[PDB]
Amino acid sequence: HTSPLLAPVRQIHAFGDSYSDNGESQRLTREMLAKGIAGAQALPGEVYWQGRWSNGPTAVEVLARQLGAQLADHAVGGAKSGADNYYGWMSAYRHTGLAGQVDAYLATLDGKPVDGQALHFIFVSANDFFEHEDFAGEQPLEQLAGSSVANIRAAVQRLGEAGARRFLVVSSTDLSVVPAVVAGNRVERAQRYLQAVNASLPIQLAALRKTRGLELSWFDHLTFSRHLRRNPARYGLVELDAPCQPTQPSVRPACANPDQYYFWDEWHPTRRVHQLAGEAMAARYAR
Ligand SMILES: [Cl-]
Repeated sequence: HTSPLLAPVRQIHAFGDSYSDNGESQRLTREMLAKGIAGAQALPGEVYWQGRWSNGPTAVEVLARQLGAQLADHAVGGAKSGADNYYGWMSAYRHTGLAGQVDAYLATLDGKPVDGQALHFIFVSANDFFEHEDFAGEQPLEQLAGSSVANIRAAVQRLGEAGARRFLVVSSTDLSVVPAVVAGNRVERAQRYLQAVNASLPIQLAALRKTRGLELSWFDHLTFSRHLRRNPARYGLVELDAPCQPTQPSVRPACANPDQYYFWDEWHPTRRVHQLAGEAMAARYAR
């Protein structure tokens, strides 16, 4: 049986990674290139739509359109749950991890008041895992998961302390079906990591609800994806595993039917999956 709808939303502040970014990695990397920062690359690049790491709007942009809300999207492609980014060359210029996004958002308010009606959307952790796998992190995956969860909890606590009262916290995605993870033969590693994050984060959200009357909504992206992938024809999908736009080891021409694909590139869903995710997220809120 469904719960009562939550209150209407008219402002979202989004924090996170490439699954949310609507143009910050593009704006920041053009700035970094214009200033000659060492190692800077133009992100996301020439096979991506309008600075999104996809072929269309991200889920949080769809959530904002469905709710009739303005969106301030702080998310940066590559962001980890702590201070920094998968792209280590960004650190010398800006701390673009979740903790850095929160810092910058609170610094851009004077001593000014966080809007207690705004929805603070948090969607991060994938790059904690991608950086560990790609650069041979020595932390056991269960410890990496605990770090990701502690960093998310810390961001919620800091935003709450500053005045935030409403949150939407997104689970880990199904990293085990991400094309790059499958090609790397890292499926069971991804499963252990994502299950540890997803088991522990709801326990931390219960603790945080004890304080400040926080509204801490949880979106289980794994439940969402498992349902879509088990019933793909219902949603017009056909190809669940191959990227529409290959980039590894090199760029190849995009598929002709991208709205029938789950994945855009080796890491990121298509606009169609972002649309379905944002509609699923919006279903808990009144208009
Ligand atoms: Cl562009």
